[PDB]
Amino acid sequence: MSLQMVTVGHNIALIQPGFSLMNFDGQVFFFGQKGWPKRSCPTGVFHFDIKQNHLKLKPAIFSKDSCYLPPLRYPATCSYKKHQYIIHGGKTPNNELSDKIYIMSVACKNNKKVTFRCTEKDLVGDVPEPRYGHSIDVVYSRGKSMGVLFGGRSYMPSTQRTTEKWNSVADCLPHVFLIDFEFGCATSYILPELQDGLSFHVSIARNDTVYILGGHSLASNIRPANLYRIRVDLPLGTPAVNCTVLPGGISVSSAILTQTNNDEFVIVGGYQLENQKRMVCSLVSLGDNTIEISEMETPDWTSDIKHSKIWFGSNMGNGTIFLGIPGDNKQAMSEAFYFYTLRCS
Amino acid sequence: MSLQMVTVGHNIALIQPGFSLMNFDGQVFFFGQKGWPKRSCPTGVFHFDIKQNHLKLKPAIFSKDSCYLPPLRYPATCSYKKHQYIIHGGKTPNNELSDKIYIMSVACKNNKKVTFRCTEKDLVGDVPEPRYGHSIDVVYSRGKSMGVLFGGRSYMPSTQRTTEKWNSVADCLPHVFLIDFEFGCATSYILPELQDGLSFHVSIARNDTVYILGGHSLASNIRPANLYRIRVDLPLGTPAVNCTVLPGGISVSSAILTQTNNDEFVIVGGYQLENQKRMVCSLVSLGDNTIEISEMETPDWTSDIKHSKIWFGSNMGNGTIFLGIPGDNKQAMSEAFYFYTLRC
Amino acid sequence: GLQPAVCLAIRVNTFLSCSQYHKMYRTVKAITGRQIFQPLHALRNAEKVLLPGYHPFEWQPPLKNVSSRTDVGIIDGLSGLASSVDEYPVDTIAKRFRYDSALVSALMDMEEDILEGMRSQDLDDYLNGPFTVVVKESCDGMGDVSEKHGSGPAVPEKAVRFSFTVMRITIEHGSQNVKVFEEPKPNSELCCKPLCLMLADESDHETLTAILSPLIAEREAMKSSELTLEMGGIPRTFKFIFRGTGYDEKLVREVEGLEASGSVYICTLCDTTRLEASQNLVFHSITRSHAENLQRYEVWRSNPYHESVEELRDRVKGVSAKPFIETVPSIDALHCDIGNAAEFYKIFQLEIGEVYKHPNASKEERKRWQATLDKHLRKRMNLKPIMRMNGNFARKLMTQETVDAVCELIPSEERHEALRELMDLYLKMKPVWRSSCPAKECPESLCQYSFNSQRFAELLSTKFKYRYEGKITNYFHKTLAHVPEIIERDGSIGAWASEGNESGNKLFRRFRKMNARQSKCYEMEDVLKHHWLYTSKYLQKFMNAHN
Amino acid sequence: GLQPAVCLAIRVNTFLSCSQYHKMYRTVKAITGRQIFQPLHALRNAEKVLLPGYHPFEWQPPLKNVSSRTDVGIIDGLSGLASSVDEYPVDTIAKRFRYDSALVSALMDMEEDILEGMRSQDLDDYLNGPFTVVVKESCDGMGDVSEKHGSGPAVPEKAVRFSFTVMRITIEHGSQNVKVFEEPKPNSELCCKPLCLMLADESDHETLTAILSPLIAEREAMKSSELTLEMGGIPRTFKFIFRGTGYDEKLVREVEGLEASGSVYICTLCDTTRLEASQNLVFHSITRSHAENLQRYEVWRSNPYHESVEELRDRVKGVSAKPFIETVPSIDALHCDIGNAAEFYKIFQLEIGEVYKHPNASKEERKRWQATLDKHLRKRMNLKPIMRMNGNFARKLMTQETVDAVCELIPSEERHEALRELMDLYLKMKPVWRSSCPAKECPESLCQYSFNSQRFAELLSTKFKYRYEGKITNYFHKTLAHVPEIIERDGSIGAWASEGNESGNKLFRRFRKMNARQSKCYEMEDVLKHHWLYTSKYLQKFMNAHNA
DNA sequence: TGGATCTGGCCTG
DNA sequence: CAGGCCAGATCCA
DNA sequence: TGGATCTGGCCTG
DNA sequence: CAGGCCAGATCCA
DNA sequence: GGCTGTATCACTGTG
DNA sequence: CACAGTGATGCAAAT
DNA sequence: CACAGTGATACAGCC
DNA sequence: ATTTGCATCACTGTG
Ligand SMILES: [Ca+2]
Ligand SMILES: [Ca+2]
Ligand SMILES: [Zn+2]
Ligand SMILES: [Zn+2]
Repeated sequence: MSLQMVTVGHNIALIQPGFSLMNFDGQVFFFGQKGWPKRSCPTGVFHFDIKQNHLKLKPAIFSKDSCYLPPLRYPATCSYKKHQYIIHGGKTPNNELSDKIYIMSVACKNNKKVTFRCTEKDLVGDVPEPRYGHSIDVVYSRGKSMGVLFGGRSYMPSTQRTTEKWNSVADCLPHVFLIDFEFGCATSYILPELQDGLSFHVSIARNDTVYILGGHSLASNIRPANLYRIRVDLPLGTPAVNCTVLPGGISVSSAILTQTNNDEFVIVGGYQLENQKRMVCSLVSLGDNTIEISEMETPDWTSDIKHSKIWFGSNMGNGTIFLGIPGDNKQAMSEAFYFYTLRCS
Repeated sequence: MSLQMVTVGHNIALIQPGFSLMNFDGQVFFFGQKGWPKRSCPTGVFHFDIKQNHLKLKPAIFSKDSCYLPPLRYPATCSYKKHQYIIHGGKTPNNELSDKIYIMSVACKNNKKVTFRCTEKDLVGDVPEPRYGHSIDVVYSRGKSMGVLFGGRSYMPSTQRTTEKWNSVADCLPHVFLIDFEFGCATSYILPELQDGLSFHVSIARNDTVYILGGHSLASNIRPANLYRIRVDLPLGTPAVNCTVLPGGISVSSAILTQTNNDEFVIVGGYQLENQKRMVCSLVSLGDNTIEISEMETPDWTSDIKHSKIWFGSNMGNGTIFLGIPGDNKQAMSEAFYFYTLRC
Repeated sequence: GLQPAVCLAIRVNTFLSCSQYHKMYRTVKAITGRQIFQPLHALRNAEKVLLPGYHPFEWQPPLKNVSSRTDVGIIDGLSGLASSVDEYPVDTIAKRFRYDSALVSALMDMEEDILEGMRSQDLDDYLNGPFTVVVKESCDGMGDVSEKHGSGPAVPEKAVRFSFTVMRITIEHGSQNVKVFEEPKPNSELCCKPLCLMLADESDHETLTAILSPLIAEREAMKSSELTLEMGGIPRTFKFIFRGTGYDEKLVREVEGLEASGSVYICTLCDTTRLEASQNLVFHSITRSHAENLQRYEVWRSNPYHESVEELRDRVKGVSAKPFIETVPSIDALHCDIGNAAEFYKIFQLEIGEVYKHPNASKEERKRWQATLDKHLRKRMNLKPIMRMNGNFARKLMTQETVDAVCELIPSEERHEALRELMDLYLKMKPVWRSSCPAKECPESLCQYSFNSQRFAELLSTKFKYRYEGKITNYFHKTLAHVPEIIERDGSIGAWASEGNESGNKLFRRFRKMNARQSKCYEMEDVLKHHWLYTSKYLQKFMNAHN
Repeated sequence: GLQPAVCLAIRVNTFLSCSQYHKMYRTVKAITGRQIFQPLHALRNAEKVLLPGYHPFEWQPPLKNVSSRTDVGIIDGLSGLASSVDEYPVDTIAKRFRYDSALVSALMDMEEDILEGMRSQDLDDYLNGPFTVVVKESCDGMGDVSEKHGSGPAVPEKAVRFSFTVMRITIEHGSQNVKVFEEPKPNSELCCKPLCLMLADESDHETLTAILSPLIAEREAMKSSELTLEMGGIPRTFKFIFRGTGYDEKLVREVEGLEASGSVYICTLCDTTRLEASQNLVFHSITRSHAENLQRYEVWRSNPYHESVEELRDRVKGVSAKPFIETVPSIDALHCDIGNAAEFYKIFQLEIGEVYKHPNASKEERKRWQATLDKHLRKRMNLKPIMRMNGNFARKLMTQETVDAVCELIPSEERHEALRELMDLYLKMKPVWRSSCPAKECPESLCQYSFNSQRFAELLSTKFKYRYEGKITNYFHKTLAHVPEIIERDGSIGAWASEGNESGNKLFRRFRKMNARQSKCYEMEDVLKHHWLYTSKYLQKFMNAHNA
């Protein structure tokens, strides 16, 4: 729980709330910049390197067969295990939602340089509507791998959308979707245990189950302290999904999850109410069929973090969490965002 | 006739038109800064130094018995010959004329360190009225040295001054004043050959004669091409002054004088008309009882000088003139003036 | 007398605030005894008539994704953008009209003017043919607007305004089309009707797109529909044509996909690179559009041919973004003039030092040339040096007396002649793209514009060899290539400039501090309302009572 | 039918320009029929009465070094300064009124106010006793004014304004003098009458003195004379007392022959060093004056005791220049507020990071303290960060709410209580040198000012040794040492401040942009005339006729 | 090793 | 954000 | 010795 | 004066 | 009942 | 060829 | 305690 | 013998 200051070079005006950090064999990268890609880095991905508390963003080129994907502002992050990386949905800089699926991998690597491979796929069947703030995970049941998707936030349908409330958003349906990455097919599933919409939640994966906990429901403007376990099996026939409500959950939205130890996760950040801001950390003790959430010591927060409104961040992968605090300079620019790093054992 | 540019330090905003350069044993100094003396240099005099065409205005301290003098804007400078420097008249930063004579000399010198001695001198008798733009010289007649003074520009008399025309100026009377430095006495003389006022002229001195030429008369708003020779003798009785009008003079005002060779001077700079500016240099050759003004080659002036309207300068002493050209930046600060050096 | 409409017209067009008008009315009543000026409540009651959201209108077919209400006025520019803490923060204040309601109110403001124009053409008065209205939309960012204190978001110190003008209104009579309504001063502040006032930065793309998306949606919905309006006791139908010419180069490039403002690709109308533009400079054709930009962005995103970054950029011709506003490929005359005159300014500075003889020079020498040029201009034409160059400076600097004065600083008679002929060629070029009706104002200058173009290009290539091989500026490429094609496509270039938008920016600056309420949450609405009132022909004609 | 005087009053007070008024007049005439308003030529003819140079007057004894003509209006501010190429270059444009003409115009404007005051004071009406007038002169340099095009000198981008206002008028009756006139809003823009507008740098002493010398000459000429003016059918005499208070610290230092602002001798009222001010900070006395400064400059120039630079500076107490403008020693309330509030801002910045435990700090740490203070100040008091601090910021930061907000960031409680009590002391001390009359509305505060100042000094010297050990601000020195003495000497502090001069400075830009010819040779004449018309009191009561 | 020489801090604007 | 004064860290013959 | 890394120039504002 | 792109001088493993 | 008048709200702007 | 000011001055037209 | 706005809103006043 | 209207002059201001 060590909080340490980190500085940024001449690219500090490129990080906004909602970015995504990807880890490839011990190297963490950056995605989701501000504005459309420039001539300095047409690809849009960056080399997120922190050495001696200094963050330098270097461009990373793409492969010849890669797709130059737009900078998404709030996608769903998954880490397929040949180590790939899957993102679905998000917001383009022109503020339209994308229903497209992207797969990222390292095409070829040499000394200190890497070329990525962005691949475009098309989903068929009960394809989810364009949305953002959702979560996607992968399960490994009976030797078959399949992705899972849950609801989020999306614009109003094309038949009930007006220009006065053009940017108004509504929570998606509680439906749970199974995505088959190798075949690009999706099947809808309605679960009676899920009745209200949920967005900006955190997801924890295991061998054959996904633990969704926390989040915000826009219909009632509440942050429920719920916890669902979604278990999926893959027989020869059609897949079967079951959701079980478990007690002892927490109430948080837009929290940050990291990979501390095997079968050990911790949740940092988030918001409890509109003006209330999450100061505590919850340790998730994974298990075979048991879940235990415990609260550890609060990290030594600084005055700037304690007296702010928002922070945003992602997971570095190596037990490190990178969060930033907005500043009041703006007109002076430069120090438009104050960034921090956090270590979990 | 070589023209080079000199850069400046951080005291560029300290030089204004009407400054005076002071020479002692081959070292040139500065006087007549901008504004009242600051704490960076309370004395007001500066070490005017040039190495590789760079200006560094170092301060120069004063002696314990010296008198701290205001920065004068248009004084009358003379180099008395045991080497001192005579200054009389001028304009204070608050725009009042001064009728006091200050005498400057090197009190003591260290390794690249000079301490001056400013002495206040009081004049009795026919003391000249406060003025500026005039000229002062010294003559040596049969073992006696006496200073000569000519008219200039001065404010209107106290009985005819109106706040509407408060800053209006009128030329002084052509009365020639003989001031004796060691006694502090002045005697006025009226010369029939001198009828109109004269100001911003150049003075050339010799053993017992002074050559005044050029200058602007404000009464007629003209610049006469005159050349007067003034002779002074010092018998046992009262001194006798005779003025003779000579031909071949030039018509220039606010010109710069420097000495190139013994019994040899040159006129550089000045004005011909209100908007006409002096592009030619007149080489004057002196003699025992003769004068001769000749025109030398025109130095290669730059476009900035040729297309300007004003320059100002003084004499370094070692055949060098330090003239400046105003810049058009002003608001961008720093380079408010552009400076040049000329070698004779 | 002095009916409330006339009193409101006086108060608006004399730049009188509500408090000052109240003082004048109170003192006039107290002195004269009578009630000459109407009270403020009567003024507001007459005000509600001219504001959008008072007249009944019907769309057929109904607009897609647009409400059918006819009583909507000032609405939040965020358009329901949720300011929840859990998502992207918003730090903008925006107030806007519904664009269809604004069009209806603007059309009914000039109701009697359209009647008079249609009468003067020997047509009937009750004719209800489908009118064809062309609207020029202008958007321009601003800077150095002071942020106010008080509660609210951390609003930046920049402003972006959206406005539109009604230029020409035509009715289909017989077989041909007759011109009914004519704008006499297209570049005036009295015709640039504001639409949306957002207090944000044009550099920021997310907030700009979020705020201007509903307006573009309404425009797209209305581009394929007709409007029925009760005009002068007889229902009439309207169809609209939209022209996005009121943008500058930077805004155009950052909107419709193009990258930066200075790069390998220079023009926003053709796919020409900088090097071959400098090489040819005379022969070109307009190729870029909005659908083409969308297709190019789709190709860039999909990468169908499996190409590397360099050749992919070559294939897409610099388009690496998704366009979201349809911009007409025209030239902004004001900024073209500013850029051309600034470049001739620096050419004068560069010719002072005889660089054609001395290829290498120091920054001190460059500053020397700058100072000499500035001092000589101040001495001769009484100008002053300005950090950023404006239109008045451009107009004063581009005269033959300019080269006459500068030639006193350069010794070469050959350079004198070259600069003089360059000035003459540019002065012959200028009225073609600065006149509001070149076909009836300068046909002699219009006919030989191409020949002047080859002469100008040859002079730049030969006599100014030291600067114009391997590069040439955006606006010179535009002027020497695309002007005749634009002038035959449209009819004029200066009538479709941003002079009216700049004058509206000045009016906004005055109104934000002189006659608007001082609070962060309810000042954009007041400024928008007062500007809409000030740009009303019905109130304007009350100051022209001479007949 | 409206009178030309009423029409001019409307056109002037409602901030209407000539073109807008002309088009309003033409449209009103064309629509209503009968002519309600009056033509621009009628308004122009009706405005020459108010401008100076129309009313006859006679000085006795005649003023020295000034013409006796009584028909002079706008005259050149250069006062016939030599503009030839052989002289010192001039780059300034200035238009000015004659001081006596402006004063007689103001007196004839306030004629009816004086008569009403005499009627209300239970005195007679045709009394012609020696009326005594107290006039406050304020000067201020301006910046960020853009020079125009056109022929003329290389004018600077700075402006200097000279204005005067009339505060008190008294007449002697028997053994006492009555108090017949008072300005209800001494700090308003409607009372400061412009006198001389110039475009010169404030730091350019040469042109500053060149343009301001005739005004000082006229002031000294009329300081010891009698003015006979025809007033309401009976000739009456007038005496004048001149008080120059609307000068900020920089102007006082420059025109009084003092050093720069930093220096060692900090105060313009007492000759005490910065160290001595930080050692005592309470007990002092006013000792500087114009005559004393002149004598000290004479001593500096003469050097009669044969002393070196440091000894001569110690003897002359920093006077190394000749003063040319006589300014009464006082405190400018607006700039005092600004400086004290900025010092409080720095105190808060230091107290956030606990400098009393960390004497060594870095630029990054201080910048972070700046950022967090700005963020929390915005959050709580709705204040945006500003690089140069205004007076509204000072007023809104001189509250208990903002100190509570700052204490929400200080972990310790001792610092909380120290800041709370210090802020309370400052808020108790403030109303004495800010109220227009502090002997009537703040008697208890005036009486307790000395004890509060002593408590403030002790609290600083004890609890804030990291900021005020061996160094303290000259404005704190003034506020803690000289305020009660200035109150006793004058009667009020704040009524003589430069708030009215600042408001006139605000009006200057508006007049230059809207109600003046856009030429380099007429703009200042037009601005001066229009500002005089606006500040005239005969055109203001016509807009208040609804209360009659 | 003791004055020059930048250099940051502080005061008013 | 400039301008001026002063205490402090280098520094060089 | 062949790409990284600043860096000045130039285009629009 | 601020941002973005490009040709050019260092430069380092 | 209806027209007219005035207080109130959180701010600005020259500093 | 941006267009609406900016105000003092002067001469022609109206009562 | 600088002071004159700045416009919409709502309630009091008077015929 | 007045009073009133309109052109003229070199400029500004948003760029
Ligand atoms: Ca613009
Ligand atoms: Ca000031
Ligand atoms: Zn092109
Ligand atoms: Zn003191």
